[PDB]
Amino acid sequence: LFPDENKKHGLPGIGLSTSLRPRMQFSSPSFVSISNECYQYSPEFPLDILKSKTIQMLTEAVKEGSLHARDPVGGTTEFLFVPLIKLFYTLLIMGIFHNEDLKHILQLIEPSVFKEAPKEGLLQMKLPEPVKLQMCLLLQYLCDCQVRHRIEAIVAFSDDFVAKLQDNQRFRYNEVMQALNMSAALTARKTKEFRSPPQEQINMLLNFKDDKSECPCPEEIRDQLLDFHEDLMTHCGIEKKSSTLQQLISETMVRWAQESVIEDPELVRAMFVLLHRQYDGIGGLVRALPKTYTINGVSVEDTINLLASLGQIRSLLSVRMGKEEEKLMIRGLGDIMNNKVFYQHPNLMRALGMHETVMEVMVNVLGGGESKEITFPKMVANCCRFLCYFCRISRQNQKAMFDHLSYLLENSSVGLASPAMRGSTPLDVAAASVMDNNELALALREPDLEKVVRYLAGCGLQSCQMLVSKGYPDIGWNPVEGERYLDFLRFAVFCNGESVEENANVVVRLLIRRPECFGPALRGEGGNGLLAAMEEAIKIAEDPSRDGPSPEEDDTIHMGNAIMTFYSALIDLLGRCAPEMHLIHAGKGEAIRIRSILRSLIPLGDLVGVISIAFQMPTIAKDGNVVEPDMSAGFCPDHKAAMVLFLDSVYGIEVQDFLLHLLEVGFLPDLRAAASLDTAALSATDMALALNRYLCTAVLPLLTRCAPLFAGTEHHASLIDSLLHTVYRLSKGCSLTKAQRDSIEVCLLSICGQLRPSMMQHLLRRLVFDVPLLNEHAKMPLKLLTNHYERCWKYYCLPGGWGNFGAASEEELHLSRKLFWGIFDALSQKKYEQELFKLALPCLSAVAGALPPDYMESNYVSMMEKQSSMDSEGNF
Amino acid sequence: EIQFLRTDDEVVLQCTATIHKEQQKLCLAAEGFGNRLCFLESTSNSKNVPPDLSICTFVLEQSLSVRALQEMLANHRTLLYGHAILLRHSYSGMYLCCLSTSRSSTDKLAFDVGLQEDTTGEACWWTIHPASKQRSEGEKVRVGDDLILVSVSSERYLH
Amino acid sequence: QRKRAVVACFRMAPLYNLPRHRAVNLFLQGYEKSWIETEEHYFEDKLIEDLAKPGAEPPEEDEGTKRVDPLHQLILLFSRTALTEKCKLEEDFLYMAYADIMAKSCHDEEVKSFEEKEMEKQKLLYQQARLHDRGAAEMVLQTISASKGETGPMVAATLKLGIAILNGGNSTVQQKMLDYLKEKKDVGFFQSLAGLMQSCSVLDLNAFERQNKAEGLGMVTEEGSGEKVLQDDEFTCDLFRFLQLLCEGHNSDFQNYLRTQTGNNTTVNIIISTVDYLLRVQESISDFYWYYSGKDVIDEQGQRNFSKAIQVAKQVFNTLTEYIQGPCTGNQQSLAHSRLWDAVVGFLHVFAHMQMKLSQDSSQIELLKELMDLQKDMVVMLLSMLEGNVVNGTIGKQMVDMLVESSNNVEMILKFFDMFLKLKDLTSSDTFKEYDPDGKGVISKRDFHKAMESHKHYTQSETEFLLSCAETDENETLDYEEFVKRFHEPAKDIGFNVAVLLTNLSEHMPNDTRLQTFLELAESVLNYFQPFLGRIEIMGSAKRIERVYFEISESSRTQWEKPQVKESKRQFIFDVVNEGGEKEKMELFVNFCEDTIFEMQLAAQISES
Amino acid sequence: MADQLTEEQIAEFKEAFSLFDKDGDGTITTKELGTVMRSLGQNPTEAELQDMINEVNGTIDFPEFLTMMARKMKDTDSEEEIREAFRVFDKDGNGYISAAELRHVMTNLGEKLTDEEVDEMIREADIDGQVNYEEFVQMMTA
Amino acid sequence: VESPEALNIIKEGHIKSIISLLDKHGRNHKVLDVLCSLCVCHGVAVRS
Ligand SMILES: O=c1[nH]c(=O)c2nc[nH]c2[nH]1
Repeated sequence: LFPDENKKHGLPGIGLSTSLRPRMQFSSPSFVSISNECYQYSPEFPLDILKSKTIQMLTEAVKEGSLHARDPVGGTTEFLFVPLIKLFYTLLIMGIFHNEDLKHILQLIEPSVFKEAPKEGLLQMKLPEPVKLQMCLLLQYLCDCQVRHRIEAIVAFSDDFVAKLQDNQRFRYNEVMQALNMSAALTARKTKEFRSPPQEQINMLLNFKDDKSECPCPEEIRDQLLDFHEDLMTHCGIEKKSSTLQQLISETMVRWAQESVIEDPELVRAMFVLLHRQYDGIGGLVRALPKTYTINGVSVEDTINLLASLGQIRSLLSVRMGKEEEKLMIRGLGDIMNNKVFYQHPNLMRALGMHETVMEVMVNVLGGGESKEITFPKMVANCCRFLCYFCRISRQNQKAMFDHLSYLLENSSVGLASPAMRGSTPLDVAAASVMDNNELALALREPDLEKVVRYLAGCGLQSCQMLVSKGYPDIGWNPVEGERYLDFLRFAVFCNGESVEENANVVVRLLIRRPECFGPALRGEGGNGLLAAMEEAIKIAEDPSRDGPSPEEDDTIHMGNAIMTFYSALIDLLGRCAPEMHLIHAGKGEAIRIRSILRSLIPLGDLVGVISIAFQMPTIAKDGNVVEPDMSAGFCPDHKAAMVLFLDSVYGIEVQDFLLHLLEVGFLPDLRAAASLDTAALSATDMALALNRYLCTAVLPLLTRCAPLFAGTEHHASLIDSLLHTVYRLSKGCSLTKAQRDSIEVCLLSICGQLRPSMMQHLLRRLVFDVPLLNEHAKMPLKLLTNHYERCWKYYCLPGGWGNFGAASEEELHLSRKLFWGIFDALSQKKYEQELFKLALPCLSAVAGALPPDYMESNYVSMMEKQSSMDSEGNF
Repeated sequence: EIQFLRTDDEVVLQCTATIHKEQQKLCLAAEGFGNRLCFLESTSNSKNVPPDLSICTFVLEQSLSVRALQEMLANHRTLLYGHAILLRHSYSGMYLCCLSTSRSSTDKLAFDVGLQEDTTGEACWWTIHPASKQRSEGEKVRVGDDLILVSVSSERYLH
Repeated sequence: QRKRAVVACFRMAPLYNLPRHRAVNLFLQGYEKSWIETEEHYFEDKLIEDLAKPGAEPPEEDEGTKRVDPLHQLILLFSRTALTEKCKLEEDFLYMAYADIMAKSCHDEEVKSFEEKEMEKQKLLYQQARLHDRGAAEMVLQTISASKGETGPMVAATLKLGIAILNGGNSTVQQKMLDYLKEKKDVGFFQSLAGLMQSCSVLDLNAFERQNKAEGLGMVTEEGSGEKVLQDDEFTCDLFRFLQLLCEGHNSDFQNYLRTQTGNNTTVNIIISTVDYLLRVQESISDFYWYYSGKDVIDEQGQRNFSKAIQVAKQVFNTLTEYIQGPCTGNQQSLAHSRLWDAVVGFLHVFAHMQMKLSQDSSQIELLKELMDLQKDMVVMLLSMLEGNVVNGTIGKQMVDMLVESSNNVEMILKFFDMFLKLKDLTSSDTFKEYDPDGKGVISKRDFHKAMESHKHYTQSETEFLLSCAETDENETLDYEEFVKRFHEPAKDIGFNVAVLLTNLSEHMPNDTRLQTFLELAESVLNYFQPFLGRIEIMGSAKRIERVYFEISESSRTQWEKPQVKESKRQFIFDVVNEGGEKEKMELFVNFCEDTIFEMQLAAQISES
Repeated sequence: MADQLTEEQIAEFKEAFSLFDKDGDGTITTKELGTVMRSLGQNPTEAELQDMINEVNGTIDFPEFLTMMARKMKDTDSEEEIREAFRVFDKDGNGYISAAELRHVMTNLGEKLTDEEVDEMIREADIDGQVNYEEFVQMMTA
Repeated sequence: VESPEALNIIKEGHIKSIISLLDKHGRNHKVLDVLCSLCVCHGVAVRS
């Protein structure tokens, strides 16, 4: 803070400054070269010569004006001083002056105050008003230099202080760990510091300014901080000639104001701003510290490059947007993307406030021709993508971006109808501003959702002008934009895997106030229904003419798929808006009302039919290649995922008849198709992966949750044995992720556990062939057999049987004995594996316990056993 | 002095219909005896056909706030915009309510308005809301002012 | 998700694990929040004095005219900026800084005597003159008008400056503001006032519930306290304080101008807008109370929300009281025909229920004190409504109708005050003092219940309610000294205004059985307040005899009863009746009053007990 | 997910992306992603290529690359957490927390509200005390 | 000077017409002032 022990302020600007500053680069102006790269940077100029001439001219002008001669350079004192002082101030801003030059110019400004440690300076020479304004600018720069020096000194002290504080905190942590056993009770209160966010830790560690003995900071560290704070206060002047820049400036401004009635409002404002700055030295630090960031040495070059890109982007705000400037700022945005400091220091990014700069750019681009089609849609998309990534970087960035929600929602209809521009719209920016943030989702207001609902209603009432201009059939609504508005509402109502009750209720109420947001169907007064609408979409997809414009997807929209996606998004939004089971059980009137509304809106039969709608399987053809239906131009399992979600959330499955009916209409065909798609060629197709994802995400977890409904199910044995066979075959099928395999395991285990023992005979027959291989896939069958035999040991061992279930048919006993002997032989002849043996041993023990000890080895084999269907690999 | 609606007062619920480009005044009416459903009785042709106001006259038995209604459901008022009222048929003695069943004439998401004996539940209660911007929530109900009634149970308007 | 926050708390990595630069940045932010911001120094008065001092006003060597001082130039610059026509009032950092400086310079801030009281009054007047002698009032009005009804830091700073220059009811500042407004016919000023008062916010129960959900789901508010509820309580209080200071001192010119602007093309009724905002804030308070009614205890966030709402309502009530004091008959009629009665009914219900609720709990003493201070302010406003009333007056009839509408709540309040006023003669009774032979002051719950049963003035319901309100102890003994100091002391202080209101209504409506019922309900409260309810008759400004009610101190009664004062009174009576002329009998009586006022003070000094 | 990546591994991701450099978008194609994955050390499958590739042309910019990398890798970051969790207290090696220490760690460090510890052990009487750090945390969360 | 919207209407033909006015009518500083207004308007430069 101070050059020596004598706490006297040094000359401003003189000293060691380490803060990052823009690089100074110039290009040689030559008209014989043809490089064309010299058009970056300003042309060169002799800076040393300019500095020396400026100093000499300023000295001469000061000495001449001290005589008050009637021959000023240029004819007037203004003409003599204003240009020269302007050039001098520009050079000082550039930082060309160094050491001796700064001393000389400071002595010229005021010889008495700026002594190094009959002559009058500029400040006391009866200057005109423009000269006074320029001197005010100069003194403002000097104050800025003082503030920057204070910031640098604060950081310099802050390092050693933080290092000592961290060392002492580690020492206290170690002593707490050592005294844990004796102290017991107070260990929690001592570790509360070690279990609070680092901001809170530092807040309490610094919470010792006045009394507040509740501070673990030791006396030496407290004394160091207090001494530095006192020194900083002394430097700021909080606590004989002027001897100080602050006193000199205050006296000069007061003297000017009380000597002349200033006719320049700009001069008055500058003078009083300078006076307030002198009297509010603490306020300078209050403004500067939030915009102060520190980095390590390794990040210096990357930070400099990022600052250069940000400076170019900021400078482009002062030029009218055109093709070249749009290209430049797109390149700068990409450079800021590529710079790794943008991801490492989101706090630095926010302090620089480049989100606000890009926001102003987007505002300018939209406002230019807001009435007509927006110019520079590429620039709008780039700005929106930058804001989305900035939101994704950090939660604090998301909160900062949340403040501009109103403008983004107002301009949410920028590029919704244009494909390939997803994630590059103001609606996408708003969705990122609220996505997966419970604070911001709860902070969402009702007018914002009302605006979104109004936009959705407009989309559902009126067609798309751009689409009908390109040539798409003129239906009476806008599914493409409606789907995006529904997606934003989904993000508003669903957060972190949980439904926001307030937002869900508000959205449902607005949707039922404006029924046109549900599309042409579900409006009533002639609406067909969900199932009829989706069948119509299937027909539209099948018929090319109503699908494309009919004058790489590129400009194609696939209007049938657009309608399907809109209805699926609406169904998913309503399902996520549905109330929860615990609230329904508690009996909340609002929850019951919302559930009744949704049940009346969407009939259960429509959901059942839409789920029962079949897909288009990929087909192998001649030349040994597969033809694959297009994902984007047809029905997709993502559509039925929304139906499953809504059916589970609103109607729910709580009765065996409905469970089994739904299984036999909608789920079993899909499981069978996915199992049939398990061959090597078809397994990598889009249909297969999408169907596997849909199954293991929606259908199998639902069956796992509703497994206990399989308790008394004797008559539908064929159905729920076909289910088991399809599940096992699909599990044996390859190209499945670990999560999908685990979901299959859990579903099959739960269903088999809740099933009756006497009716899993066919699954046992399938498993007795595959288990003895003891390959990687065998772990799930071993667990299944272990659990089954442990639960149903009485079904075999006791001659009477478990009860009304009965006893074995003696071919179940033959199969069990074959399974036991096969597993035993395989484990005997198999090389040791830890987990495989740890899973195989309980299975063998369970089968041995289940088998009656006096069971007769059937020399008379089962009744002309039918293994003709059974095969190697093919199995059928 | 414009009079204010006070609980023990008999009222008729009129509405305007511009059928075939001609204004008609229809009073909400109900029979109660053998016909729970409600209908509309024309009053614009009073000079040629006498209206039957005996089945149109309603009485405001109670006027309680939303919170008071919720408390009462859990376990001489003057009408204020925001209260929940109990409209009792003067002739039948039964109360206006939104019936659970609907005529199902493509309304789908709508119910029917009729009469029922029991005051239990929130079906019989209706909340008053102002018509235009001049009237606000929480001020007194005037005789000449228009209003919109919202069913408490079905959150639906008389339509 | 609270569980998610808990596991993140366990997974957190400490400072010594954190890298050096991250911890340095965090320490910089914490240091700025904790030390630099909290650092405070006082320079505003000295800076304003230096700016106001002219420099070399003899040596200028001009003699053409008196140059305007730097403070005058700054105020002129701000005034010209405000007067420059614009679509929106742009935010000006210089304006916030210097408005704050001048506002802090015009205040210069146990028991204080008369000499230093007028020392402070003279100093405040001089400091306010330093500003309003240079156009500060006109500049404040210009900034408020240019705001055009948009709330913001400009309007906040302008209102603070106006309050600073109007503190104490500055007659000169008021006259200057009125003269400027009448000369300019500024309808924009009143339109901006109406817009700001409409934009003022109230308690937001939905925002409170959302904040509670966020807190309960484990995520901690990294920023300060949730201000989404009662967005700008300080701004609302400052605005209504400025409005009150406009009419402070019964300044009838403003009292009428705020109601109606005679010389302007358009007129805005500030009185009606104020009562509308009072109705809004009362509704918010009632809804928030209904939210907390079911719960047995009120959390700290809820309690501080009650406190802020109570402060806002108290400021609005004080503003209305300043509007109607006078009397200002036009404002009185306007509020009589306004919706003030509904807000008063709601406040009465809230008071009647919240008193019973908060009396039982021992952690809501401050909230109870704030609430009953608000009740006292409301009763003061009602008395100011009754100012200037005649026998069988329309305002009296309306207020009796309001009491009839709030009959249940009024009866509960009266029972509350009777119940906590009988505590003195419960405790001081010898049947109670015998339970505590020593002066320690602790009494058992069983003993205190038995004494309350034996007193025969407390019914069983009152007895059990005071037992519930009694502070529990580990030894099951309560200090009745602290009990009475906590409960009876708010009585005899807030109940006095209720007693005065009831007496005024009874004497001005002699033929109202509806009010007679309340009189029998409040018989005991009036009996307690009889020794302290001073009642005189004066010759009113409306050329009618007006009865005046005020408070007499028991200390004043004792000093009046002291023998020396009695001897002085006897001598004075003989002097005036025998030889004292009837021409200056009132002059002699006032002189005797002043001498006795000094004699009673001297008697209080010399007496010791 | 409040900056779950640290400067170190984001920097190593930085050389991994810049090994092909070439203005960022250039030479960062579908084939390069597997090469950089198995230069870092993890082995994703061909499907584990195609899923990300068609979720995102074929040229991958650094923001999208780092976003997908962070999203996938924001897992298995509780190892050091549980290590420190059992190393802090209960050093007897039984791995079970006493009722007193359970109450002491529930004493909310940021909310400061009490007796909810006793409520949780009342609602989890069977778990009790004999409660282990890991299975406790996945029982206690969802 | 006033309308930035009207400044976008000015094109190469208009600028060359103004320069031809300079060429044909002689040296007029108001033409240079108009050119300065075309170059810079309200602190925003027009590169074209
Ligand atoms: O005007 C006043 N008259 C008095 O009698 C008095 N006593 C104290 N202060 C007083 N002021």
